[PDB]
Amino acid sequence: EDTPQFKIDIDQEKAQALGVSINDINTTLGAAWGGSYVNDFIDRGRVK
Amino acid sequence: STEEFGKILLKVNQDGSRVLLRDVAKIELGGENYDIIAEFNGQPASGL
Amino acid sequence: SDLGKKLLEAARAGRDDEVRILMANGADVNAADVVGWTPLHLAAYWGHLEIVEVLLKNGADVNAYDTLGSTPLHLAAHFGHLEIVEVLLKNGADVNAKDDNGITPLHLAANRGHLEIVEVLLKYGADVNAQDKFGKTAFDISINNGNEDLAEILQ
Repeated sequence: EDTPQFKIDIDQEKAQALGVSINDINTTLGAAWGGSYVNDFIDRGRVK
Repeated sequence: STEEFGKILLKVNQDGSRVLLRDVAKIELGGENYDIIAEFNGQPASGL
Repeated sequence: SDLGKKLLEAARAGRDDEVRILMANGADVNAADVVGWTPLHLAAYWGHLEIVEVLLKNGADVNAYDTLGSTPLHLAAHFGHLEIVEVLLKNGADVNAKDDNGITPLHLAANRGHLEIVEVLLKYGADVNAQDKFGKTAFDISINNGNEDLAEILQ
């Protein structure tokens, strides 16, 4: 069933006025709250 | 919707006025391409 | 509350007869879920008019607000529920209630282009000059959205 969700609206005008890019806003929001797969590293010989 | 595309904010001018997408373009639902136009016995048609 | 939860579920579902029995049995009309919605919030959002009326008759807080400061009138106005908007206002809903963003029922009705609802709100003393946190009025919204009819109403 449908559940409550948190709708957040970015104000484009204010962002442009402050000189804040939409990509930075969305990366910051998504990376922090959702997580982001950056790239791989090698842990004791296995790529992870 | 066309309305939503129309209010995409392209920029804010120095005097604080807003340049929206609809101020530099016409916005409509139209074909991906306009090359192929069919008729059935003289009347407008589509087909597969 | 056992019955409060049942009431939240029934208000949302629009189960009219189930709401009645729950009212008979004293189910808490001021029950709130985790985001601060009351049965009245739920019924307002989902457009269940009879249930709104029943809840108001049974002493629902008409100006209950959620964890972000939104009220049933906010929801009814936003989602185009004219009759419910009217009922709420008749029952003393704060027509100028601001949520935590400074958004009002007029702002919301304007944004979705709900003409009749805007007029009702205006008729009950909606402040046409009220600004949200970005300094915007219902008029500003109407202009940005290109709603000519709504712009003319808001002079």
